[PDB]
Amino acid sequence: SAPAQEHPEATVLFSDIVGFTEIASRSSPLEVCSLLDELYQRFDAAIEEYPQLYKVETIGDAYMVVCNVTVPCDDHADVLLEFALRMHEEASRVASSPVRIRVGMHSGPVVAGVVGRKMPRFCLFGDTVNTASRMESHGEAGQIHISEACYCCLRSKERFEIRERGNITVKGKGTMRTYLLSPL
Amino acid sequence: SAPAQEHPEATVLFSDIVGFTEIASRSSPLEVCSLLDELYQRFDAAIEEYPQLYKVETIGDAYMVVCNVTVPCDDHADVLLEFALRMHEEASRVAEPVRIRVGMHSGPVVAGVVGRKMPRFCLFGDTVNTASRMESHGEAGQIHISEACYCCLRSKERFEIRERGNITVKGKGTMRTYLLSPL
Repeated sequence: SAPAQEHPEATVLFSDIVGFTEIASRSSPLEVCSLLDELYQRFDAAIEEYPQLYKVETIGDAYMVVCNVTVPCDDHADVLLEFALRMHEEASRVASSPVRIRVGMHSGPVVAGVVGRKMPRFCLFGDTVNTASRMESHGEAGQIHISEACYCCLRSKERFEIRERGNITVKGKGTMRTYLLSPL
Repeated sequence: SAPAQEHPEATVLFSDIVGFTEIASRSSPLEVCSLLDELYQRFDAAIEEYPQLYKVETIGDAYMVVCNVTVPCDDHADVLLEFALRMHEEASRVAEPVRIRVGMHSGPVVAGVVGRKMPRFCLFGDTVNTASRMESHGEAGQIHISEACYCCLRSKERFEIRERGNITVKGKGTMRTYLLSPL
């Protein structure tokens, strides 16, 4: 199995259910798990249309997606970002007791490779991955929180319409600029 | 595959490298990654002696182990606490030396498979989230365990567990916790 490689510029997304602990508040844990799995399967079937993208369902419930690590792209930020929008509408296709997500993206260097022996897994590693994770957990319900590194990697700023700025700290650095994007 | 199941009592352990940012900043990402995989292979080698245990190296870098979800194991907190002392040992033979922060908690865990073309064994719930918080809220070079996990421990007397006390834990409110130092 090939060694770990460092992709100089890829775009990583995280997504998470809004009000999950509250939804699980009034449901069985097996009820909420199959609610999680249902939403996962809608993402996996919408991601049929986005081949450049790689996704892993993560411990903690976050859905992760990556672009330009599987296949090269350059266009990655843009393709990933449109998929973010698809995620949002596919989130409302699976109601509960309807479902909203929070999405974060970030662009940067990403190390990828295999860990484990009997039980191997593809691994996505580094500061880019970690920051994209705070992007999502510091982002806004129903919206798409994207970093400055990611905004700039867009090859087609002009058809997305990103006006709202924000910030994020995250504790690992100072304060970075971010952009919000509603999907309405 | 069999559907998801709720296991009414299991123990979950998360481990993290202490000051990873200090290590990464002052060297390369492909190298630090090798540091990480070095550690994992040592964990992965020690854990073959602990067949009750199932491990998962997680997307954020945390090494995660669970007991009583795969093979029935009634002293699941005991076995896993013991493996946590082992992890601290395996960590001190990686380079100076690497230190880890370990956290543990016990409770119900849902387990099942998610995904199709690439299925994943999934461990899900409040117990897993809390165990993770036991790690983030713990202490470098030590093992930090919840009261629930102390309770499930059958052989309280085999470990030098000290009561830490009441700390507040993100999302959880007040929890009573315990520490155990290796060495």
